[PDB]
Amino acid sequence: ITLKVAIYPYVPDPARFQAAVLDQWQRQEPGVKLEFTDWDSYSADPPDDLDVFVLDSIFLSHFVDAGYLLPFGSQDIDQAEDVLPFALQGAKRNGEVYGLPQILCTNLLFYRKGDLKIGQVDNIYELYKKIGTSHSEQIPPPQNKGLLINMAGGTTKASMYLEALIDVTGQYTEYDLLPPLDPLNDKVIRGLRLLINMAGEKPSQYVPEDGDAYVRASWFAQGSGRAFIGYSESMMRMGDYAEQVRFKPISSSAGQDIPLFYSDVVSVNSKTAHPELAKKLANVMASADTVEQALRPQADGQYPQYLLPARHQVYEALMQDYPIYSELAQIVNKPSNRVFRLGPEVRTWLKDAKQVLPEALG
Ligand SMILES: *c1nc(C)nc(N)c1C
Repeated sequence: ITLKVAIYPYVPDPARFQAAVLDQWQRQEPGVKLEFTDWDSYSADPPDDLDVFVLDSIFLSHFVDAGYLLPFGSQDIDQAEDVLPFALQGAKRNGEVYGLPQILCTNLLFYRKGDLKIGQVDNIYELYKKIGTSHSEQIPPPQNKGLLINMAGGTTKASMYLEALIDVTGQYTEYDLLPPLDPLNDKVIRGLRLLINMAGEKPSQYVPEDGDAYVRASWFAQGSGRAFIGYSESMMRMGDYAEQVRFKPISSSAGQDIPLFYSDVVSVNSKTAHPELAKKLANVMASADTVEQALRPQADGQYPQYLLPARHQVYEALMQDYPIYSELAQIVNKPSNRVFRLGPEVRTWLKDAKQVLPEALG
C-alpha cells in the first residue's frame, strides 16, 4: 500500500513539512509508503489518484458540491477540542466537516521599533495619514519611505476585493452566491486604490522572475520602506531582523472589521481506495506534533517558518523558545475571527473579475 499525498506548496520551507509528515507517519504506519506529489488548489482540481491533499478554503465549496471530497464524521477527527473553533466551523458544508485545519493566514502591519507613530495605526486611512502617497516608482521604495505590499496578480486582487466587501457590509458571508461584477462597490474600490497610492504602482504589481514570494520582507529588513503589509510568514525571511520589527492587525476601514483568515485544510479524495488509512494520514498531517516540527528550525542557520497553526497546543509549545508566537497566539484567538470562504462558482467568477478589476483600479 502506497498513498499519494500533497502538502501545501506555498510556505517558506515545504521540505520541512514533507520531512515532518514522513517522520510522524512512520511512527504509526512504517509499512505504508508515501509518495509526495506537487499539487496546487489555485490552478487545478483534485486528481483521481491523489489520496490526501491540502487546499486553500476559498475552493472548499466548489470541491464539496462537485463530489470530490470524503466527509469526516465526528469519530474520524482526532482531538477536535484543541482546534480553534472558528477554524473547525469554517471547514463545514451541508452539515459535515470536509477538511482538517492545518495553517491559517492574515496580512499584518509591520513597522520598525522606535517608530511609535505607526504603532497606533488601526486601519488603512490612518496609515495614509501617516505615510502619505508614494512619490517614486523605483523598485524597491527608497530607504524608510512608503508602503511595501504585494498586490500583484488577479486572484489576489479579487480576494482582497471580496474580503473588503464583508467589512463594508459588516455581515459575514460564505458567498454561496457571489456578488455582481457590474455595479462594483465604490467604498471597496477606493480602499484598494489607497493601498496602491501608498505603495506605488510598479512596486505593488512587481513579480520577481524567480518567483520569490517573500522578497518584500527582505527589502524591509534591509531598510526599504517605512511600513510593510504582509503575512506572518514574512518573518522567516527577515531572519535575525524578525526580533527588531513590530506588527499588529490592520483593518481596511473604520467599523466592525470582522477578522478574516485564509485556511489551508487537509482533505481526502472521495475516490480513494483506502478511506480509513487516508483519514488516519489526514489527521497526522494536521496533528499538533507534525505542525510544530514543520515550523521549528531543522538545521543550522535556519529560522522558524512563522506560519499560523490552527491548534492551541502548537502555540503553547513554540512560545518559550520563540516569543513572537505569543503575540500571534493572541491575534488568532480573537472571538470575532472568521474563515474566508467563497462560493461553488469561484473559478468562473475569478475569470470574470480579471476583466474588470484592473481597469477599475487604474
Ligand atoms: C496563506 N495565505 C495565502 C493567501 N497564501 C499562502 N500561501 C498562505 C500560507
